[PDB]
Amino acid sequence: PSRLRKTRKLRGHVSHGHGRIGKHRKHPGGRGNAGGLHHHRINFDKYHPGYFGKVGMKHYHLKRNQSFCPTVNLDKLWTLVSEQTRVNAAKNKTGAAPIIDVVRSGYYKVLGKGKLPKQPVIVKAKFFSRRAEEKIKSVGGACVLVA
Amino acid sequence: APSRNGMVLKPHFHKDWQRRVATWFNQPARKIRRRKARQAKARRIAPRPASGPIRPIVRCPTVRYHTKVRAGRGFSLEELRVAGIHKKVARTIGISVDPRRRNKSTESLQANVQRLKEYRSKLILFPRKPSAPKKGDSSAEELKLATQLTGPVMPVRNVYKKEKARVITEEEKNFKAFASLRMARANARLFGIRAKRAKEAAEQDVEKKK
RNA sequence: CAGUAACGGCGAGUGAACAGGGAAGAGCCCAGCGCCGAAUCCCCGCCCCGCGGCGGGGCGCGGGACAUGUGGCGUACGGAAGACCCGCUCCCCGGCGCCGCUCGUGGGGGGCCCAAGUCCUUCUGAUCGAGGCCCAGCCCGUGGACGGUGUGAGGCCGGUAGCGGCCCCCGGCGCGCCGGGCCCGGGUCUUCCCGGAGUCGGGUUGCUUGGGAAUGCAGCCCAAAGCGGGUGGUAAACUCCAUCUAAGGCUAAAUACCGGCACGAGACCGAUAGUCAACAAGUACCGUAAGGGAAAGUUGAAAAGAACUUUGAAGAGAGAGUUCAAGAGGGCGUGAAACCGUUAAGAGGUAAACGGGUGGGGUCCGCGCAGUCCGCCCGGAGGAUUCAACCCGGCGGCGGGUCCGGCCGUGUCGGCGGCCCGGCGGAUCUUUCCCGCGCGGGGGACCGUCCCCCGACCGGCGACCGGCCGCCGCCGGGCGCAUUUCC
RNA sequence: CCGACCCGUCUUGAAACACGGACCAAGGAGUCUAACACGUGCGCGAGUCGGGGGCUCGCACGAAAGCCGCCGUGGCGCAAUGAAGGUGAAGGCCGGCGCGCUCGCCGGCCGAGGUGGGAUCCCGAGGCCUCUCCAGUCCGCCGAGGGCGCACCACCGGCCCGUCUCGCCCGCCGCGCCGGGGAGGUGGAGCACGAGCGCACGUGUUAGGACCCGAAAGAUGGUGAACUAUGCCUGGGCAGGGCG
RNA sequence: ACUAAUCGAACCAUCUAGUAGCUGGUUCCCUCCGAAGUUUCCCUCAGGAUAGCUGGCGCUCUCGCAGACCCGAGCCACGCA
RNA sequence: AGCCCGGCUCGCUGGCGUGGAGCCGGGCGUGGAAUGCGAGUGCCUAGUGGGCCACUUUUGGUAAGCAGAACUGGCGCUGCG
RNA sequence: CUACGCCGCGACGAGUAGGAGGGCCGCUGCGGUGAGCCUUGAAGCCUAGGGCGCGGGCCCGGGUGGAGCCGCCGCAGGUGCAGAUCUUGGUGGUAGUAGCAAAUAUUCAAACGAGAACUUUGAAGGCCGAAGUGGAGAAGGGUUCCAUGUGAACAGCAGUUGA
RNA sequence: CGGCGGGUGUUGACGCGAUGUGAUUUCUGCCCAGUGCUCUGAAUGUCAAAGUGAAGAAAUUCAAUGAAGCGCGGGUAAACG
RNA sequence: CCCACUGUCCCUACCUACUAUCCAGCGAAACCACAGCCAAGGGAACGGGCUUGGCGGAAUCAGCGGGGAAAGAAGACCCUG
RNA sequence: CACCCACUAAUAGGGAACGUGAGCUGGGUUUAGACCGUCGUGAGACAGGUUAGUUUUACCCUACUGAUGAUGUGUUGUUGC
Ligand SMILES: [Mg+2]
Ligand SMILES: [Mg+2]
Ligand SMILES: [Mg+2]
Ligand SMILES: [Mg+2]
Ligand SMILES: [Mg+2]
Ligand SMILES: [Mg+2]
Ligand SMILES: [Mg+2]
Ligand SMILES: [Mg+2]
Ligand SMILES: [Mg+2]
Ligand SMILES: [Mg+2]
Ligand SMILES: [Mg+2]
Ligand SMILES: [Mg+2]
Ligand SMILES: [Mg+2]
Ligand SMILES: [Mg+2]
Ligand SMILES: [Mg+2]
Ligand SMILES: [Mg+2]
Ligand SMILES: [Mg+2]
Ligand SMILES: [Mg+2]
Ligand SMILES: [Mg+2]
Ligand SMILES: [Mg+2]
Ligand SMILES: [Mg+2]
Ligand SMILES: [Mg+2]
Ligand SMILES: [Mg+2]
Ligand SMILES: [Mg+2]
Ligand SMILES: [Mg+2]
Ligand SMILES: [Mg+2]
Ligand SMILES: [Mg+2]
Ligand SMILES: [Mg+2]
Ligand SMILES: [Mg+2]
Ligand SMILES: [Mg+2]
Ligand SMILES: [Mg+2]
Ligand SMILES: [Mg+2]
Ligand SMILES: [Mg+2]
Ligand SMILES: [Mg+2]
Ligand SMILES: [Mg+2]
Ligand SMILES: [Mg+2]
Ligand SMILES: [Mg+2]
Ligand SMILES: [Mg+2]
Ligand SMILES: [Mg+2]
Ligand SMILES: [Mg+2]
Ligand SMILES: [Mg+2]
Ligand SMILES: [Mg+2]
Ligand SMILES: [Mg+2]
Ligand SMILES: [Mg+2]
Ligand SMILES: [Mg+2]
Ligand SMILES: [Mg+2]
Ligand SMILES: [Mg+2]
Ligand SMILES: [Mg+2]
Ligand SMILES: [Mg+2]
Ligand SMILES: [Mg+2]
Ligand SMILES: [Mg+2]
Ligand SMILES: [Mg+2]
Ligand SMILES: [Mg+2]
Ligand SMILES: [Mg+2]
Ligand SMILES: [Mg+2]
Ligand SMILES: [Mg+2]
Ligand SMILES: [Mg+2]
Ligand SMILES: [Mg+2]
Ligand SMILES: [Mg+2]
Ligand SMILES: [Mg+2]
Ligand SMILES: [Mg+2]
Ligand SMILES: [Mg+2]
Ligand SMILES: [Mg+2]
Ligand SMILES: [Mg+2]
Ligand SMILES: [Mg+2]
Repeated sequence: PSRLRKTRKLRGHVSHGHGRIGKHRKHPGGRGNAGGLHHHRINFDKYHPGYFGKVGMKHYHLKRNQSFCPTVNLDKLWTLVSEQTRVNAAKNKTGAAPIIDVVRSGYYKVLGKGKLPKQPVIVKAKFFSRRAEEKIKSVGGACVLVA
Repeated sequence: APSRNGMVLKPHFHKDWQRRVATWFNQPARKIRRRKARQAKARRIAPRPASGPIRPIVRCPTVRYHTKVRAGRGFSLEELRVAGIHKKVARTIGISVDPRRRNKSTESLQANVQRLKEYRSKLILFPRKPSAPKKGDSSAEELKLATQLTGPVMPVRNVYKKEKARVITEEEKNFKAFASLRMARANARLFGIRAKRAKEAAEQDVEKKK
């Protein structure tokens, strides 16, 4: 809605909100990111440090699919199965532990943030972190690897 | 000019973009035209499935998608050969064929040939001359049982094998997943240089006494 | 994917691809290597069947092309030839007659048609306006889009709706026949045969790319191989692996469309706007030329476009006339401002103009000109149903242990109640009853939400409602006809 | 009668001998797209979003609206850090043990620590009552103190990744130039019970004609020797006298 | 000098709405708040960035909200200048 | 967030139960000058970045309605006597 | 007591550049709504008419006009002008002014005619003076040539004349 | 732009082309250090690509060789001066 | 520089033609914030307007060149970009 | 400015946008042509010399110069202050 804008209020004021002295000119200071090392250097150094220069090794033909490896944390681990699964495992008389396939749920690596409920569980994952494995073993579970 | 905090922006509008602007006001018309073409084609091939030939079960290539499975271009010649279908008759009876696809493993081969056999079982074949049924099908199962199929023929569906909860054994409890992964990475990294060092040690060993 | 990998005085800036999901989906042909008595093709004469894009068949000791290579088989998905076994499986071409009538309901093109007020009274210059049209209401409505008509019209007219009608023409779909072609397909084994060269590749140069020790293209020089060659995004050597098979060719669909033909529409513009162009506009006109390039819409419903008389040489006037209107008179709808003429009023030697404050004059306004109203009461002089209270009927409001139901919310029981005779889901267990190798799909059990139910207990009649009572209020009809009530 | 210089504009300063403005009418200048940032409104919420496609008499409206759910592919968010190989965010108490050696083996609990502030909430001795009293019935207000403490702030601890320094253990189908662990500093756009996603609006910045008008220039492709400059071809023309 | 009234590089159309830190203009009303010409850096000195000065949006708290008319019944807020 | 009592921890320090720092309980309100005022905190942000003048201090200059600084106020942005 | 309402008390009020809020200020179009207005007169325009609002502006009376228009709730803009040596169009003062002064020159009578300084005829006085103000062509123009008629406009006065 | 393309040139040193000075008369002095121009390659220094050799597994590296030009050596002022 | 010659001058005058001038007819343009009498003051430091004073009388004609820092051109000098 | 000649009573000094260019003139400076000297490799430069080089408009307002008139005395005239 153009009726809600400053232009409808700036009618009758000669400079249209841009001042009488400095005016509104075409491009004072340059176009785009002009002078980022010369006369906009303070702004660039203050708000975008690291902007200039090269760091690291370049790699031609990067394929994101090769490095595709989504992660899941242990605190969200039990959300990958049904509530029926967890309650049945908790109230199970036998020590049978449910299997959670994070690769089926769409995760390749299991990370160790959080804590697990005190009940055994088998976890199928491509990769495990050390603390995730430790915390799974703590509740009497097992970590099994898949390809 | 930059003004206080902000993101360094790089618009790609330096190249006279307004001569090449594709508006989409003909998008509803295009959808209507495509729907009309689909309906006309379905009417043209009256009892044949509207979507077209059956497609093979095909696993997606990269490591990002190899857990998923989808529909391929056509059945491979090895699949047709072990399913007993001629590669020139399959297209006539509505089976897509892909002469340039190979079968690296046997499981995908067997899955696709069971797919072909199931399709062949479900296929109703009309004789060329309706008054002279030579070898296609009985008229009883093609009078009223013939019906144009809507959607893909035998749509490819991802299947998950459910594992029942079981008792964890001591061997599974004593398996060290993180240590195994780290050692596997190290072994794959150092396999070649270990072989070279062993070769050099053997060279010294076979002449150490002289 | 992705403003990412990458390129970039690594500055400004630039910048893809793979995988994934869709739209569409279609595959093939030569050369070569070979086999087949050149099996091949063009042209010209003759005959017949046809014309509608010039074809078919036959004939010619008729010509020519062609062994410096035509045609058939055959092409990397291998192919050919022999045997052995099995299956006869059925192709396309142009007509004769007619269906299902081609099909979201005609397949297309063209032509002609199809509902209902000009009803009564009125407005007007004219009306399409206003009021009405007893039977639930003028009539039609599958038609109330639009346009025209002297306004503003569903019913006056054209149209509009309709798997509405009729007529003419054209095109493709099945059957029986017609003229002729049309030649064997698969599996196993054996024996053979298999490929594109001044091209790849390499050096250099220039351009190009995101391609970075060089992505692609090209010039010049060098110049291949056949378990070879290309690619495997960092130059190179060795090595393994993966992947394809270049230097020959064709191919629909999905896609693009500011020109063209024919349409439809719009929260667009409304004659200095919108195309330059609403109009005899790429016109008039300008420039030697290339080229530049306007301005310009509106009388009235109908010309009914002013007969006739009169002054003037005429332009132009005064009358008269048409019209609802010429205070609409052929650049004529309306007709602003700037500016000008005249009339009326006022004023005027510090240029006008302006702010504040009064005063005078003037044009108008106030139904100004004997000045409001209205509640109660008192007094006077008149009317009239009827005032109150009771009776009958109707209708409301409120309350009621739920008086009686209908129920409502939350739980609570047996599940009689549902995988046959109620659903939907579960990353929950199973044939240890059922069809695929000890390896699937079904069917079951359980669980979670359920569903309507048989009923009960808790809270409540709630703003979810009824019936009975009780109270109150209003209204209508009686009686009440005078110290009441009202005007 | 008193007061009163002409506006706009640049400017320290305009009535200026500073510029524009004779008058009137109509037109006339911060827009749209994209991308950000923050604020506000709405929906859903560890999710969110169908925008591309598809399905629905194909179409007056409708090119709309509705629906998809094994169309959620994908985008953004839910994890950071390192050039990279890679790695990747849970602690507090009561104990029995080596030797509880500043540490290794387990149990039982609980589940992101603590200090100082901290809206709000909770308890609360004691007060406020009537015609009065000895004697307790029910609840209302004030209330010194005390308690649990939201968000947020300051600080101290802890955890993840990089990198240094020190040092000792542990693991094995590969005993290795193998793998893992500790303590103490330090670098990080981190964790420490999520807050995002989509849509709309406003403001600000930027790329685009970019609020409107304005160069001297540069480039590409054409038209001109009817004027003039020069060469060529073919024509025409230039009284009367003097010197000699 | 001349090259069609144009010559220290003609004319025409197009790129082209070329760019401009420079000049000019920039359209309704009321209310509230209300500046700077200074610091640092810049081939910077007629310009920018940066801090300062401004506005807007808030948010976190403090004094209590007193008696229905009325009537207080040593000690009188976090913090700031 | 002060003062004063005890107690605990330390791998720092060290004749020492030493020093220092931290931590844990407890008790102290006459709130430890005057005066005034309600404070704290975050985000976004325009314009500006030519100034000029006066008292006083002050540099260059013979001086300047000159040029340059300090302090406060003003004009700019402000009418009124 | 339109709670987006109403009421009370206290203090305060300058403003460029700039920022913000409110607008029952204004323009155009769209979705709703007013059983809205209108040929018994819409829009527009004019007005010594009556008023309202601080203001932007608005309402009503009178006239002209002759067919459409507006309020409210939302939505959307090519939405408000005194300037830009602004664009287009129109109009003033200047001003009945500058001016209608290069190349010697006209006069008399008559005719036609409404009308004669300018036309025609006659008479007179002059000029070009054969390198012409004469007679004919090229280029260029394109019907200007010739006759008749007209007196709108044009021939910078006029015209009975005219390219 | 290009073609063994075209102008001088239907030409040939009494000719074409490029300069300076400016009739006649009388003269036109000194300077080759500088910058130009030009002649000579003499052992010759430097010197690119290609080619040659060596090392390496190759990329690559090194070495040898050595065109013009430049240096080295003459001439030239009616060349600039 | 000299002779001659003369209105170049002392030192101006007179005459002629065409204008200007007045009239009939016809009829522009430049320019224009508003306009138009001065002295001094102050002021962007040279006012038509403001302050203080001097003063001010319709409508005009022919001239004139003191002013309007007159008009004509976004200064060509100088500086900046 | 200067200097000289001669006369004279004396041959004083100055201002008025260094009075006065829509008053003139255009000799000088100060465009474009050209020559010399100096400077510069050069283009070119020189408060160095020299030569040739377009001087536009008033009809507006005021001022001034003249020329009709205007207000009042009833009209009008003469003579006057
Ligand atoms: Mg303002
Ligand atoms: Mg303005
Ligand atoms: Mg710099
Ligand atoms: Mg992204
Ligand atoms: Mg590019
Ligand atoms: Mg598809
Ligand atoms: Mg052959
Ligand atoms: Mg009809
Ligand atoms: Mg009509
Ligand atoms: Mg109609
Ligand atoms: Mg029809
Ligand atoms: Mg590599
Ligand atoms: Mg137009
Ligand atoms: Mg109009
Ligand atoms: Mg006339
Ligand atoms: Mg009329
Ligand atoms: Mg008219
Ligand atoms: Mg008048
Ligand atoms: Mg200005
Ligand atoms: Mg100044
Ligand atoms: Mg001013
Ligand atoms: Mg002045
Ligand atoms: Mg000036
Ligand atoms: Mg200026
Ligand atoms: Mg002007
Ligand atoms: Mg103007
Ligand atoms: Mg306007
Ligand atoms: Mg849709
Ligand atoms: Mg996904
Ligand atoms: Mg806390
Ligand atoms: Mg900390
Ligand atoms: Mg910002
Ligand atoms: Mg522009
Ligand atoms: Mg250039
Ligand atoms: Mg010529
Ligand atoms: Mg331009
Ligand atoms: Mg300026
Ligand atoms: Mg400035
Ligand atoms: Mg100063
Ligand atoms: Mg200022
Ligand atoms: Mg101030
Ligand atoms: Mg003041
Ligand atoms: Mg104010
Ligand atoms: Mg506009
Ligand atoms: Mg205007
Ligand atoms: Mg005159
Ligand atoms: Mg004259
Ligand atoms: Mg003569
Ligand atoms: Mg002649
Ligand atoms: Mg003639
Ligand atoms: Mg005339
Ligand atoms: Mg010569
Ligand atoms: Mg000499
Ligand atoms: Mg050499
Ligand atoms: Mg010599
Ligand atoms: Mg004066
Ligand atoms: Mg200028
Ligand atoms: Mg200029
Ligand atoms: Mg002077
Ligand atoms: Mg003068
Ligand atoms: Mg002059
Ligand atoms: Mg001169
Ligand atoms: Mg000169
Ligand atoms: Mg001369
Ligand atoms: Mg005159």
